[PDB]
Amino acid sequence: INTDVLGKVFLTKYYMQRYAIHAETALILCNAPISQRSYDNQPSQFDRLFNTPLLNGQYFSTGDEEIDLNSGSTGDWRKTILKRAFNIDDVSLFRLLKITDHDNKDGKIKNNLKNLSNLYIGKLLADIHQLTIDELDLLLIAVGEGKTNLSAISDKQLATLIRKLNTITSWLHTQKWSVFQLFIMTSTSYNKTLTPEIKNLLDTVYHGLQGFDKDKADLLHVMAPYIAATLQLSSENVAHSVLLWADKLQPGDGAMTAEKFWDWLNTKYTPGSSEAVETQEHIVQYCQALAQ
Amino acid sequence: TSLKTQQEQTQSQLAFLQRKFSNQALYNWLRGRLAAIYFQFYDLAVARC
Amino acid sequence: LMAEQAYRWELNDDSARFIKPGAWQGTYAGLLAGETLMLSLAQMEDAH
Amino acid sequence: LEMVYHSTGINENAFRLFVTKPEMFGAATGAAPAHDALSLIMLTRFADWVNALGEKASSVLAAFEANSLTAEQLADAMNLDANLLLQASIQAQNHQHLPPVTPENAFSCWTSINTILQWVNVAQQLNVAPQGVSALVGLDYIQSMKE
Amino acid sequence: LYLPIYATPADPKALLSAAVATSQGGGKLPESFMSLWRFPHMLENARGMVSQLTQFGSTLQNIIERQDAEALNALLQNQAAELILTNLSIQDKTIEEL
Amino acid sequence: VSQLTQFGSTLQNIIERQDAEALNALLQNQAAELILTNLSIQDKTIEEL
Repeated sequence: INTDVLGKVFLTKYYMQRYAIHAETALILCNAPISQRSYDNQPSQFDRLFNTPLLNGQYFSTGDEEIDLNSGSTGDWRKTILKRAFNIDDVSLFRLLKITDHDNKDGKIKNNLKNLSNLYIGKLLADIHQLTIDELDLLLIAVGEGKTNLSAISDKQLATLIRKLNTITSWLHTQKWSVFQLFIMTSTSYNKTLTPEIKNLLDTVYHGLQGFDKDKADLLHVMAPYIAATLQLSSENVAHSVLLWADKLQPGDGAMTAEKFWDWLNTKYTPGSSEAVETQEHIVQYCQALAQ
Repeated sequence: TSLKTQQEQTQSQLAFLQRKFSNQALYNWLRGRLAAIYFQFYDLAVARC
Repeated sequence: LMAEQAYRWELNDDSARFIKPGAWQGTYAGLLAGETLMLSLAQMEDAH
Repeated sequence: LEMVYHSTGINENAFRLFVTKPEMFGAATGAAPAHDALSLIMLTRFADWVNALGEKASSVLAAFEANSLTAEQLADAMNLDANLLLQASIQAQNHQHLPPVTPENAFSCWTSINTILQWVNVAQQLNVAPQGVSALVGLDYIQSMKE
Repeated sequence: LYLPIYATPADPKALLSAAVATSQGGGKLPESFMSLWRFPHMLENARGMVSQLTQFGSTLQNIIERQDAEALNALLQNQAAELILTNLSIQDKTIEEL
Repeated sequence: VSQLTQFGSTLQNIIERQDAEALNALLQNQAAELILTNLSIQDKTIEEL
């Protein structure tokens, strides 16, 4: 007993109170490996998690063999053991693997205890917050901490990640918001596909802004009313503020702004016809950003 | 069964609200286009005055 | 456009065109079309 | 044909697409679309899928009318895993469907999309990956066609 | 001796509707024709013609609004007529309860 | 100027219709969301029986 062990007994008492989970589960949440030792006349955590009930008379244990987590690989009985223990399918198993480690170029992973512990940590992160693997990934991306890997992380960083996830989940529950809605509002990648709504926006802006003079008035102020009309806004100045924000953000793979958008519409846009334009995908991304 | 039917009737009426011509989107476009015309016509009117 | 020809004759400004296409939009049943044309005529008279 | 359009509940532009290009809806190539009940049920299913897509439907239909739609975009639309749809499409391509599913029609034609979605529905009913359904359908033990 | 566990059905799924937009190509200006009248007269002419068009556009908007208010009005009565049948079945079966 | 006043009256009519239709659309979303809890209550009344 020392500073280190006494530091996380408080953490496990917190997790067992907050999440009402068992002691061993809270220890897993405390970045602790699954315990092979069985005491108190009870089967061990590893045995309870994987070995029971025995699958086709095969006993699962840590080994030097390599197990594939690729969903389409149709792995051996060990992959089935992992799926049964985690109560997830192959695709979500691969998604959990990608969530846990960003250094795993291929789906194959080592069958040692550390990788299993990392996978269990990732699974329990979603279990405690009443989310499955998909919302866990989308949440971690929406947070911005999804870039960091759970496999190589500090204990204090893991605790901070737990607190951030709990706070955001509580906020979403208070706001009656789905995780997908938050991901959409916080998304940066934009679909580059023309839509009738986007086409109507382009037609209205091109017709309204035709004959515009740069020195006579600000381009953004002139363009705001048509954007408000097309994008279903109550007020014009809301569209003006959104356009200012978009110009500061420079949306899309080709950084788009009001001047560039107006020039593209003036030169390379022909309303009323379906044609392929190299910059058209960037235009679509900018329109999607405005709507977002 | 009656309450489940009412859920469908509320969805059908909501769908009719969004799908009709003279939905929200037509009036938003009408407001924006007319407001732009109104201000442009205002400058000409005051210049004539 | 018939008035456009008259203006481009009474004034030598053959380049100046004021009536613009797209005043009719079939998406919105062509509503406000005449108010766009009326604004175009008001601009044409102001310049004239 | 008005009673058809109104009863089906399909959107106006997808009805236009169905009238103009029955092949996109997987009707027999070079023939006028059928108001047969067999076509009516698939039209209703298409309308239901469009309604399920929600707000994404506007982009999904536009990408479908072009040869543009992909597994990832449709997965984002249905809030499903992209790998799940990709592997369901792979499994559908591997197995002999009629009509056959090939990468250049798997998301271009509505029939291939329906087959992929059926694979996804059966997998999620069984709570297994599409590889699970692929393993299941291999258990043709009461036949002489194959081992 | 074993008391079986009982499953509680989950909350109903929230029905979702899809709302798509329509797009139509813009028009093109016809061929301009040289007139005979001077500009002030051809302008008073055209301005009159245009104001008549605006008047057809306002009548058309009023028609648009009335058509769809009446389609909703007709829809509500079909929903009410269909909702009544289940209430009749409930009341009849309440009689059997008594 | 009288033409401008006429655009102003059309614009006011548009303003009024836009926001009456935004309220009309809002009420159906509230009704759709209110129905779900009633369905849960009715189902759980069945479990009571």
